[PDB]
Amino acid sequence: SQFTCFYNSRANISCVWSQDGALQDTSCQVHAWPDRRRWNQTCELLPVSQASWACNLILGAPDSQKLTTVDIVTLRVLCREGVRWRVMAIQDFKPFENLRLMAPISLQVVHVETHRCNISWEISQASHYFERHLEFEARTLSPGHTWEEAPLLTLKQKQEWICLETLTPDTQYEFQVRVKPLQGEFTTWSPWSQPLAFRTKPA
Amino acid sequence: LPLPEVQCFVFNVEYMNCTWNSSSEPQPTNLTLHYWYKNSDNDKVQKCSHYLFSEEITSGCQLQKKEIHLYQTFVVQLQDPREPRRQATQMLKLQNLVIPWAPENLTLHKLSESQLELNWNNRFLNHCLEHLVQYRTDWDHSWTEQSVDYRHKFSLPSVDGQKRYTFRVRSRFNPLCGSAQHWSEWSHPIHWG
Amino acid sequence: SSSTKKTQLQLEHLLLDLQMILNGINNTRMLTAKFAMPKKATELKHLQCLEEELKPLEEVLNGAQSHLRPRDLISNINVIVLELKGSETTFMCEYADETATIVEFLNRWITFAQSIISTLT
Ligand SMILES: *[C@@H]1O[C@H](CO[C@@H]2O[C@@H](C)[C@@H](O)[C@@H](O)[C@@H]2O)[C@@H](O[C@@H]2O[C@H](CO)[C@@H](O)[C@H](O)[C@H]2NC(C)=O)[C@H](O)[C@H]1NC(C)=O
Ligand SMILES: *[C@@H]1O[C@H](CO[C@H]2O[C@@H](C)[C@@H](O)[C@@H](O)[C@@H]2O)[C@@H](O[C@@H]2O[C@H](CO)[C@@H](O)[C@H](O)[C@H]2NC(C)=O)[C@H](O)[C@H]1NC(C)=O
Ligand SMILES: *[C@@H]1O[C@H](CO)[C@@H](O[C@@H]2O[C@H](CO)[C@@H](O)[C@H](O)[C@H]2NC(C)=O)[C@H](O)[C@H]1NC(C)=O
Ligand SMILES: *[C@@H]1O[C@H](CO[C@@H]2O[C@@H](C)[C@@H](O)[C@@H](O)[C@@H]2O)[C@@H](O)[C@H](O)[C@H]1NC(C)=O
Ligand SMILES: *[C@@H]1O[C@H](CO)[C@@H](O)[C@H](O)[C@H]1NC(C)=O
Ligand SMILES: *[C@@H]1O[C@H](CO)[C@@H](O)[C@H](O)[C@H]1NC(C)=O
Ligand SMILES: *[C@H]1O[C@H](CO)[C@@H](O)[C@H](O)[C@@H]1O
Repeated sequence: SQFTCFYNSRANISCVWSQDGALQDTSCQVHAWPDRRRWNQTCELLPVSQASWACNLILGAPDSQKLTTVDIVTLRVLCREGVRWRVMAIQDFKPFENLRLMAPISLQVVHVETHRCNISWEISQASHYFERHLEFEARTLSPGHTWEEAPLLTLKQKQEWICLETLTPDTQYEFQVRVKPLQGEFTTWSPWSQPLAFRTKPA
Repeated sequence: LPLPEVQCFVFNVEYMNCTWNSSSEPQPTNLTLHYWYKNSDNDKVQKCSHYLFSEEITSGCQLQKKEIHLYQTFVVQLQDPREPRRQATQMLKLQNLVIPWAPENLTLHKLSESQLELNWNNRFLNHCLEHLVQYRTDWDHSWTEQSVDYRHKFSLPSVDGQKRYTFRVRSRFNPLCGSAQHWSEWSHPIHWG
Repeated sequence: SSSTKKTQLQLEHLLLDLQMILNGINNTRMLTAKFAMPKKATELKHLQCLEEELKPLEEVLNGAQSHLRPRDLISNINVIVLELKGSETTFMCEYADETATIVEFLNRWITFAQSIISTLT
């Protein structure tokens, strides 16, 4: 039974609450109570899976910096029993200890050859506090194989393109990338970008 | 009346060379350099105790590590020794004038058959440097460059085993401990094939 | 310890906030605004002098808008500074006898953070 939240580094904290046992059937919310800001915020938990609930605390506009590394936010799950709100879970949330960025966007083919392709991307809603302390992983879908079989291509630096070598001519590929900052004990990878389809030239 | 401009560089925070070109003077002249730091115990005006020469004339001063205070404002004074009132003073910010030595001990290792990692060392607090990595192959007509922070690693996630790679790296004292604009010399390159 | 690394990371974030303002400025009435300046700035309690100039900093950045969000930005600098500074005593920080322009102000506080960051490495 677990309560897990991540911050996109700007103005979005997303929470998942998993119950192990008796499932709630009344209203539950996440309540955000920052220790040094003048606002509180809430979101209504909706079912997402068989035993998990989720919702997003939108703290402001998409690219606005609403928290810092010194903020501590008391996050609580409150569920309705009769007329009263019961505190069902609680954490002291350190936003820059729990980062998960948005998946990279604007994937495009820069130049494609018979055996090579340069692909670029951008990050999104990413704090200036990271400077260049980010890394990426990419992967390529081949004709034979699945996404699970595709090897993870490591970029241990802020590099927003990849030149793929030793590809086959006139072949249909798909490409994905994900990002994370190096800061934070519980920080985790973004979701994978949307796959970009591309085709090598024929020779 | 107008003295030559002094230009100081702190080399790897080991010593500082301050130089000037005094061939703009009407005759050959040994100008003298004094210095002191603002807002400090080091108000006492110091005389250059290691002059540098160019065509047998003073053209610079070298300060040792002891005499360097990177974050205290540095005041350098050139003076005509035969004309006291003739003097020019500058205020330097030494933390923006650091030039690290080139990175060293470039090594490569395989993360997989087609993924390489470049690593290197600097004789310097790792945290205060950023780096520029350049690489190329025997198929390329030019270097590809990519910037790297204090982590000082560089991944190459898609390597062609048929190609021969060359790598080099340079470093800069920016932006966490200073805002220097000049890059080091390039490292000695290394190769892979 | 890792409270030293916590301090260091807080200083870095402050520094990046300041560098962002400075980079934003370098791309008229802004450059006539005058800022109080620290007489001495070598330890964290001296951030008192940065803290006290945040309201005038906010006002100047509001007047210049026509790629910054100054209410957010200043409120972020404010909480980071309050954490770094320590508990408030009398005589935290003393001012210099002359004021200065926004660029001299920002460079001074940038130089301050850089100076502490390099000793914590
Ligand atoms: C606010 O964030 C949610 C959740 O996104 C996830 O968590 C974030 C912290 C970040 O790590 C993201 O990369 C994660 O994807 C966004 O909601 C999701 O949106 C996608 C696409 O529309 C959808 O498939 C999911 O169902 C959503 N998940 C939930 C729980 O609602 C939401 O869009 C974000 N909003 C803004 C304005 O940033
Ligand atoms: C943000 O929330 C906190 C805590 O919120 C809980 O406080 C409970 C008493 C109850 O109201 C519950 O529904 C709520 O979610 C608020 O702090 C509370 O505020 C009053 C003073 O105004 C105090 O009497 C309480 O002691 C205090 N509670 C705690 C636990 O300290 C806070 O006011 C609120 N802030 C905003 C801006 O809405
Ligand atoms: C792959 O694509 C991009 C082109 O948009 C290249 O990266 C750019 O390189 C230029 C100089 O060549 C820089 O001024 C840009 O800032 C770079 N953009 C980014 C996002 O890094 C990249 O070099 C190409 N790769 C290869 C191997 O040629
Ligand atoms: C310039 O200086 C040369 C050597 O240094 C000088 O000599 C010593 C003894 C001290 O006087 C020191 O301050 C000086 O830096 C001389 O050999 C040279 O002749 C000098 N030239 C001129 C034009 O003055
Ligand atoms: C600096 O001055 C000293 C003494 O002249 C010399 O050893 C050193 O090579 C000079 N130049 C540089 C770039 O370090
Ligand atoms: C490079 O390697 C040598 C020899 O193994 C070592 O003595 C030296 O310290 C290294 N240089 C740096 C800057 O770490
Ligand atoms: C990102 O990727 C892998 C798989 O999701 C995990 O090791 C971990 O979540 C990491 O941050």
